Amino acid sequence: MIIPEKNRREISKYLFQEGVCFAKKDYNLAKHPNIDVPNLQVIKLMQSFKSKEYVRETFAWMHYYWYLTNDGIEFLRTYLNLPSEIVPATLK
Amino acid sequence: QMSKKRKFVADGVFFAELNEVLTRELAEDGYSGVEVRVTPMRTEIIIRATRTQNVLGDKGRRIRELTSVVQKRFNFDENTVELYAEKVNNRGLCAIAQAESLRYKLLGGLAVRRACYGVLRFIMESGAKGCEVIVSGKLRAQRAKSMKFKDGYMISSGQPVKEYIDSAVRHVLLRQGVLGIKVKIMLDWDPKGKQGPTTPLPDLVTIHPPKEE
Amino acid sequence: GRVRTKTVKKSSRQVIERYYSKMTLDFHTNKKILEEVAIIPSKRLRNKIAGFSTHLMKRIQKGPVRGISLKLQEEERERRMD
Amino acid sequence: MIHKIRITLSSKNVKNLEKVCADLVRGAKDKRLRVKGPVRMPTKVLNITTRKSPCGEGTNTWDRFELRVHKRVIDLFSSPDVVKQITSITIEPGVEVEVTIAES
Amino acid sequence: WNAHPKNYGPGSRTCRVCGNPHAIIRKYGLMCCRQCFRSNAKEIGFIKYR
RNA sequence: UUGACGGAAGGGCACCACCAGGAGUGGAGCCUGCGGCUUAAUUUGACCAACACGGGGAAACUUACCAGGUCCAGACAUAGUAGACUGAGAGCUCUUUCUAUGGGUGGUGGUGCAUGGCCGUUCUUAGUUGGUAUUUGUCUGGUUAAUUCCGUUAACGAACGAGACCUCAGCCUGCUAACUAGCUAUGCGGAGGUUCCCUUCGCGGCCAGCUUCUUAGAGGGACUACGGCCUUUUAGGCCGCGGAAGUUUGAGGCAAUAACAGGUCUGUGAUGCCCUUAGAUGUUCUGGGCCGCACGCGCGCUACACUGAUGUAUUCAACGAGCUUAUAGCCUUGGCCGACAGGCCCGGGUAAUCUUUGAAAUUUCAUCGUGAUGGGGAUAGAUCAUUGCAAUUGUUGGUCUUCAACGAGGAAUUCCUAGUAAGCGCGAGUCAUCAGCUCGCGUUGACUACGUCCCUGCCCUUUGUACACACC
RNA sequence: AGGCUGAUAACCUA
Ligand SMILES: *[C@@H]1O[C@H](CO)[C@@H](O)[C@H](O)[C@H]1O
Ligand SMILES: [K+]
Ligand SMILES: [K+]
Ligand SMILES: [K+]
Ligand SMILES: [K+]
Ligand SMILES: [K+]
Ligand SMILES: [K+]
Ligand SMILES: [K+]
Ligand SMILES: [K+]
Ligand SMILES: [Mg+2]
Ligand SMILES: [Mg+2]
Ligand SMILES: [Mg+2]
Ligand SMILES: [Mg+2]
Ligand SMILES: [Mg+2]
Ligand SMILES: [Mg+2]
Ligand SMILES: [Mg+2]
Ligand SMILES: [Mg+2]
Ligand SMILES: [Mg+2]
Ligand SMILES: [Mg+2]
Ligand SMILES: [Mg+2]
Ligand SMILES: [Mg+2]
Ligand SMILES: [Mg+2]
Ligand SMILES: [Mg+2]
Ligand SMILES: [Mg+2]
Ligand SMILES: [Mg+2]
Ligand SMILES: [Mg+2]
Ligand SMILES: [Mg+2]
Ligand SMILES: [Mg+2]
Ligand SMILES: [Mg+2]
Ligand SMILES: [Mg+2]
Ligand SMILES: [Mg+2]
Ligand SMILES: [Mg+2]
Ligand SMILES: [Mg+2]
Ligand SMILES: [Mg+2]
Ligand SMILES: [Zn+2]
Repeated sequence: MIIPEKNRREISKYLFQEGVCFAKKDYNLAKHPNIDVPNLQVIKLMQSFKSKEYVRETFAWMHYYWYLTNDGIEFLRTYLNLPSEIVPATLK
Repeated sequence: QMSKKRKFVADGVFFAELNEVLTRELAEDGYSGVEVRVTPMRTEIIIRATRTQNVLGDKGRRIRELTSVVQKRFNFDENTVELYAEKVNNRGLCAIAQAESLRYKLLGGLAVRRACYGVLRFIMESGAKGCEVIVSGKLRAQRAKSMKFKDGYMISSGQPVKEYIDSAVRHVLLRQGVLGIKVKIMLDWDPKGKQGPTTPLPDLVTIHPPKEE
Repeated sequence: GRVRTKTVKKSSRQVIERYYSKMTLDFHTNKKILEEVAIIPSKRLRNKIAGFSTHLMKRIQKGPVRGISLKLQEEERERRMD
Repeated sequence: MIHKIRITLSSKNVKNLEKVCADLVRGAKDKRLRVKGPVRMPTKVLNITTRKSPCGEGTNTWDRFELRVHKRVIDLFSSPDVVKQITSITIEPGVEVEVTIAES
Repeated sequence: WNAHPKNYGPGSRTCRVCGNPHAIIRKYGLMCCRQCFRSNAKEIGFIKYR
C-alpha cells in the first residue's frame, strides 16, 4: 500500500493527537470524515499498525475502531519527532 | 429535524449498535449491558460489567478511549457524552454474565460437563428460582449433539416469560467448530424490584392469614 | 367448557376455610371480600374465584363438602354425635 | 407578560410518560398557573412485518413487530423562566421533553 | 474503478449491520436486512403483541 | 420389556377430515414460479413439510453465470537486486515528473452428512418428567377445548405443557380534558321563504358553555351470576330471562419433553476442515444472460355477460405512509397550460396541524337486446410522454387502430361455520422506474351445519406381532 | 398426455 508521505503523516498525526480512530468499511468513500486522506488509505495504514501491535482493532456494524497502544505511542513519537513530554489526548 | 417515527427508530438503532460495539470491545471484561441516558447538554452511557477494574483501565485510560471513539463515531459534540463503568450487584442472576463466564471456561479447556455444572450450581446459590444451561455442537465426536443442564423452576409460555426469564445466547469458537451456549435463568419475585420482577406470577394466589383481635 | 382449574378451585377452598364468617351468598359482595383478604393478580381470576366460592357457600348451606375444613362446623358435628 | 407555552412529551413507555405529565401538571398547579392538558395525541404504531425464516424453506410464517410512540402536549400559561423552572426537574428515562413558545 | 453510478438500486444500499445487499428494510430509515433486524428487534425497541 | 405397526377391538377428536352446502381450482387467454428443451451463459438453493418460496417484482448494480479489459484493496517478517493496440489510448510505449520465501488477506468457492444461531416439521394435538429392561404415580368411571376437573386409588408430594397470562376488538351520556378533536348555543354575514320569525350555509370568540360524537389514560363490567331441567352429595351440561357481551365473548401473540442427518455455509467481521489467492474462484469496468421456447406441472389474474357492459347522475371507509431544501431529492394541495399522458408556478407538511375536502363494488337514469354482441381484451401496427447514465429482447404510462381463445370447464381436487365465505376497492413492503405477489385495512354481505368417524389423519386404552433402519 | 399413490403396478380420464 503506497500511501503518500503527506497522507501518511496526517493519519499518524491524527492518531497520535487522539489515541483513537475509526473508519467505515467503505473503500469507495472519497474522504475520511475526520481526515482529508481517502478512507481506504486510513483502513490500510491502520492495518499495518495492527500487524505491528501499534494499535488495537475492533470491528462491529461495518465500522473499524482502533486504539493506540503503549508501543504505538513510542513509535509515533519517533516518527513524528515530537518532545517526549507530549502524549495522546486520551492520556490526560 | 426528523419526524418522531424516525427519531425513535434512530434512538433504538443507536442503542443496538452501541451494545454490539461494547459487546466485542469489552468481551473479556464481563460486559453485561448498557444504559443510554440522554439528557439536555449531556448523554450518559452507563456500562455494566462484572470486572469494572478492567473496563476503566489504568487511571481511567480505557474508559476515556471508549468515550472518545464513541463521540467521534456517532457524531457527538465533544465533551457532550460520558461513559461510566458500573458493577453488577448480583453476578449470579445475570444470564449475559453467566453465558460469558461459561464461554471463557470452555475456551480455557475446562470440560463441558464440569463447566456447565459450575455455572448451574453458582446460579442456584445466588438465589435463582431455576436455571438451564444448554451446550450444542461438536463436543467430542464428529457428529453434533446437545447437552441440557436444568435445575429448579422454569417457565416457557406466556407473558411472564418476558419478566421472569433472563436468557442469553453466545458462541464459543473452539478448534473443531462452534459451540452454542444458552443460559436461561428464572428470577424470583422481588417486591423491591431489584433482584427480580415486582409483579407476581399470574397464577400465584396468596391468602392473607386472618387476625385474632 | 367452563371447568375451573386447580388454581381457581384450590384458592376458593382456602378462602372459605379461614374466612367462612366473612363470606356471603352474593357474588358481588364476595368479590369485594377477595380484594381485602387475598392478593389475586388479575381481575378475571378474581371473578372466577369469587364465583366458585359463592358456589361453594351454597354447597355448605345444604350440607358438608369434601375438601373444606370448617372447624366450628366440625365442633357442631362432634357435639351432635357425643 | 403571560404567554402560552407548549410542552410536548414523547415516549415508548406509557407509565413513565404519564408519570412525568402528572409531575408537570401538579408542579404547575402549585404555582397556580393556568394549565391546558395533558392532551394525548393518537398513538403512533410503527409496524415491521418480516419473514421469520432466515431462508425461504418451510411454512411462510411472519413476525409482526410493533413500536408504539405515545405523545402528550401540555400548554402552560406563564413566562418562559417559570416554565424552565418546572421542566428543569429530572425526567424519567426515555421520556423526551420539548419546550416551545406556542406560535398561537 | 467503481465508475458505474451507484445513486439508486440495490447496489447502492447495503445492510448497516452486516453489509449484505438483500432484503433491506428501508422503512423508518432502519437500513437493516430482514435477518439482522429480527435478531436486533428487541434491542431496537420493536415488540410482538399479536 | 418399551416402542412402532395392524385391511384388531373400544372410547374420543379435526372443515390442513368428511357430512350439508358456498366459492371454486382442474378446461380458455394471460401473469408469475418449477421441470424439460435450447444456449457462450440461459447462475443457484428447495421436490403434506419444493414450485408469487430464498422477502428472489434481476435493464446497469444486484450477480453468484458467460465473452473480454483492469486493479491490488499481497499486512507482517527474512534474504536478494503524442504513437500502436483496443469495445474504450482501460492497460501498454513515448513524453512530462519491485523479486523469491514463509506468513496473511479476500472469496454469494465446496461440504447444512463437520457446526453455531435462526426457522420449519413431527404436533394443534395434550402431552412430558423427577424425588420418596421397566412399571406405578400419570387411573375403571363421569366430565372438559384440555393429563380440564370430580373422584378412584400403593402411592404421596411436586415440576413443565394446558389454563392463567399479554395485545387488539366489543359496553361506559360515569372519571381525567383537549385552539394539532369536536359538539351545542350565541354574535355577525350570505341565500331562500313569509321587519320579527323559520330553513340553510360561512366566519368569529384561549372570557359562551360543554365533552354526546373524536382522541387516550385510569378504572368499572361476566362470574355462567340468575331461573328451569338433567347429572352421583360431585365435576359439569342443556334451555332461558336480563345483559354491550353467555362458544375459555371474538381474534391473535407466547408456547413442554424428545426428535428430523428437514432448510439455511447465498443474511452475518457465525464458523471447523478443504479448495483458490496476482495469466486470482479476490475486486472492479464494458457487454450479454438470469426473461431465451415443440412441451408437462403448481400459485394466480381476467373472463364467458342483461343479477350484465357502456354513458350519465349520485354517494359512504379503515389500516397506514411522507422531505437533505440544495431553485428542488418525500407526500403533495391550489393556480395555470394540455384531449390524454404530462409540464410550469405559488405554496403546505418532519405531521390528530399539510397531502387527507381523502375509494370501489353499490345507488340512479338512459342506451344496448341474446347476436361472440356495445360480452371478452389476448395478439399486433402507428405515434406521444415520463423514470433513468442507459429502455432494444417492447421499464411503465397515454392516443387511435387491430379485436384471438373463451358460451361455465373431463378424471380429479382446494378452502371455508358469521361480520365468516365470496365480491369490492385502499394502504404498506419491494421501489429511480415497474404489482396480476405478499402483509395489513376497511366496504357489501350470504348458503349450509350445530353432526359423524364413512374417507384422510390424530389422541387414549386393550390386544397381536417373526417389525426396532420400526409396514416405504 | 393428465389424474390417483410418498413412489411403482393396478385403476380412472382425455
Ligand atoms: C445482566 O445483569 C443486568 C444487571 O442490571 C441485567 O439487567 C441483565 O438482564 C442481565 O443479563
Ligand atoms: K375452472
Ligand atoms: K410458496
Ligand atoms: K442447523
Ligand atoms: K341567517
Ligand atoms: K447461516
Ligand atoms: K464454511
Ligand atoms: K440479507
Ligand atoms: K388490446
Ligand atoms: Mg404455565
Ligand atoms: Mg396459553
Ligand atoms: Mg367441526
Ligand atoms: Mg385435503
Ligand atoms: Mg362436501
Ligand atoms: Mg375464476
Ligand atoms: Mg393447464
Ligand atoms: Mg386454468
Ligand atoms: Mg401438518
Ligand atoms: Mg446483471
Ligand atoms: Mg457486471
Ligand atoms: Mg466474486
Ligand atoms: Mg461469505
Ligand atoms: Mg440438517
Ligand atoms: Mg366521551
Ligand atoms: Mg379495562
Ligand atoms: Mg410442542
Ligand atoms: Mg439433509
Ligand atoms: Mg429467475
Ligand atoms: Mg403461495
Ligand atoms: Mg368491453
Ligand atoms: Mg368520505
Ligand atoms: Mg366483439
Ligand atoms: Mg424489473
Ligand atoms: Mg415476491
Ligand atoms: Zn444484515
